[PDB]
Amino acid sequence: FVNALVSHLLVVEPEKLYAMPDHLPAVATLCDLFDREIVVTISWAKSIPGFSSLSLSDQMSVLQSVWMEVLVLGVAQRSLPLQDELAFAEDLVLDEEGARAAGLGELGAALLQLVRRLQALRLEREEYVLLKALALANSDSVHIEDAEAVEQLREALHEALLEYEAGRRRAGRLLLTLPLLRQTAGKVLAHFYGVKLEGKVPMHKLFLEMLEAMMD
Amino acid sequence: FVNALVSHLLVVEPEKLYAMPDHLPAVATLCDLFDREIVVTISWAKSIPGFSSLSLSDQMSVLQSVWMEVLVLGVAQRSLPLQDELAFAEDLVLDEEGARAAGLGELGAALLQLVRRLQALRLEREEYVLLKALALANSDSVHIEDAEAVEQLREALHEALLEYEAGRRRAGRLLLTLPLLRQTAGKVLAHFYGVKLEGKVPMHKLFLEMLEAMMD
Amino acid sequence: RPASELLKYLTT
Amino acid sequence: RPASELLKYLTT
Ligand SMILES: CC(=O)c1ccc(Oc2ccc(O)c(C(C)(C)C)c2)cc1
Ligand SMILES: CC(=O)c1ccc(Oc2ccc(O)c(C(C)(C)C)c2)cc1
Repeated sequence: FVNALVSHLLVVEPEKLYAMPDHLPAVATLCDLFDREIVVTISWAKSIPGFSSLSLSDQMSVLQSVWMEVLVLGVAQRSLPLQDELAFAEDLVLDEEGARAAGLGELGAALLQLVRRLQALRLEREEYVLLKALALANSDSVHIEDAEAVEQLREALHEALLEYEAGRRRAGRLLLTLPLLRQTAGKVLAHFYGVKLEGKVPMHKLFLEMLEAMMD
Repeated sequence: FVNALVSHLLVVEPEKLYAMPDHLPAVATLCDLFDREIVVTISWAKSIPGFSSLSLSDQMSVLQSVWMEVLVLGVAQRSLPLQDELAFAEDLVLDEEGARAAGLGELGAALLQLVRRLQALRLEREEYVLLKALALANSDSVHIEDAEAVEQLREALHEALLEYEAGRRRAGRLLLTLPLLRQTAGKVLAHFYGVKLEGKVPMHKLFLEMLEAMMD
Repeated sequence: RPASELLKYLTT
Repeated sequence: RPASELLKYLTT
């Protein structure tokens, strides 16, 4: 059924993150936490129903275009209880000025903007996991080989959401938040593209790889 | 009823544009055509049900954030019949290289990307007008005073769409294209922000005003 | 600089 | 430059 998907989305979700725990994820330091999150995102995508039966390239075309959305919507999800503040982990709560200090720039404002928008919906666990796999399928990349296969996976998850929004207008209301997610993700990327170019703040393998995959 | 809104959306739509006509819009030259399109967008927004009963500032906060989406989705609408080509007007059809030549940069590719996505839906007149007023209401601007009033206008139009998608899953499918619209609009703006900074290509009043309203 | 050209159209 | 770090995770 459709809840067999939903309960598999619930199962496959990355565990609650903590910066300084103590059985969950090990324990980081600062921004390696973000690096870890790319990795968590990547493995998640594999586990999405429909995904791993794309070609390897389309899996990469998909990931390279929307990976930051998926990540950011995750961080939106954690920040849902708190007001005017960003839940990096459960441990890490950062306000607008907290964000500037760690060289995030204007990103605090940007990210609160998205948080508010999802808060105005009291978004649910099942609903979020459904929307994140939906964001994943909603790639838009001129590099995709099987156009149909992604579209079918897209139609599929949306139908999965509709069949869920019954146990009614909440489907679209969730969908209506997606443009801000992409925009927000894009500001995050555009920021660290400036950092990239400044070349002073050191950056880790996977993140540069993702950054470089984008312009060309 | 809800078709009383739809038929008012049909009525209020900008007339079919032509670069070189001959009773419709006068007759332009080159890019003044775009300037005219800002103006047409602005007057359209006034005519949107619910809009003109926002404060003057929120009307401006809304417009300054999403005006380029509304525009671009319009140009998407015209380009719907043609393949691999951009319907600037009915007269003006421009392919990828046609676009570079007139200093649009990578924008050809970007805009075809969005066209394809809407083509995969055979999007209807009533559906498009409904989605454009929906894009308009879906602003996201930290500058909005009455948060509720925009949200109510948002919920309203989406419900208008749902009540319409019956004479069923086509609501979300239309909604799912919105993130690409914003992203595409944002590449259009970011481009002409470079042009702005180059300062060689001359730009017209309203467009600079819109450009300047954005960064600060 | 107020939004001059925009103000015009929204108030015309 | 192939997507080395990305390839790893998608094929591990
Ligand atoms: C130079 C570098 O690699 C880097 C610097 C700061 C940083 O801090 C963050 C940590 C988690 C996190 O989720 C985010 C946002 C996605 C909210 C920006 C930022 C991450 C990476
Ligand atoms: C420097 C300047 O003012 C300018 C130059 C070219 C231009 O060409 C366009 C005309 C209509 C049009 O709809 C679009 C897109 C929205 C598709 C980009 C571009 C517009 C403005």
